[PDB]
Amino acid sequence: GFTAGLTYSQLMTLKDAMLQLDPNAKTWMDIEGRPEDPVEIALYQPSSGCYIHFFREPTDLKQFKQDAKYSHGIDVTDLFATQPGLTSAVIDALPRNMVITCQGSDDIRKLLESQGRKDIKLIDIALSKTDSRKYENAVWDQYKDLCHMHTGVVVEKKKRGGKEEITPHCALMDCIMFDAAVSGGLVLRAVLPRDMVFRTSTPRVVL
Ligand SMILES: [Zn+2]
Repeated sequence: GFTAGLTYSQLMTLKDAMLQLDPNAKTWMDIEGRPEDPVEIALYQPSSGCYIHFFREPTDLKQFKQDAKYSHGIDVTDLFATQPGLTSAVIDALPRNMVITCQGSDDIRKLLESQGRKDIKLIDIALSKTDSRKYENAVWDQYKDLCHMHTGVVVEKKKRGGKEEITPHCALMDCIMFDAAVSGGLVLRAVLPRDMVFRTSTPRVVL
């Protein structure tokens, strides 16, 4: 038995980082991509400002391209360097019986259950679409430097008329804006090291 993808030292570094979480603080979680094949993951604790944020290369390119066009605007080339096994290792390290808050619990439930974490309790805050996006503009304005990965034009599917571009959906900004909507208004600290979420790329001769 073992944790796939990460070597032991990486794993102990992650384990130590994860202990920066307050196990009882309100904790948001949000993902981009389907729960069976997620490409962006974020957890957020407003009280401390602690956030977990990382990415994953998709298994299904076809579905990913649809999601990029209509939801997240992420370019797969920026995902080539992601750390294999990171999603499983992070979720394994979440405190037992932790209470996690989300907007729509269905996808979060599926993802956690696929990791054998049925012990985690979910609160679906169930915001209207409109209510959930009240602080969208404000959040991107203040925190855009925390995520540069949404590079593609994202559009609304329309039956008629002109093209309509929309603001891309980011797991991290989602957490922040759903929390602002709940708290009636709007620093932050990264839990994970940058060299853990992305493997440093280096030159090679193709063999
Ligand atoms: Zn993002």
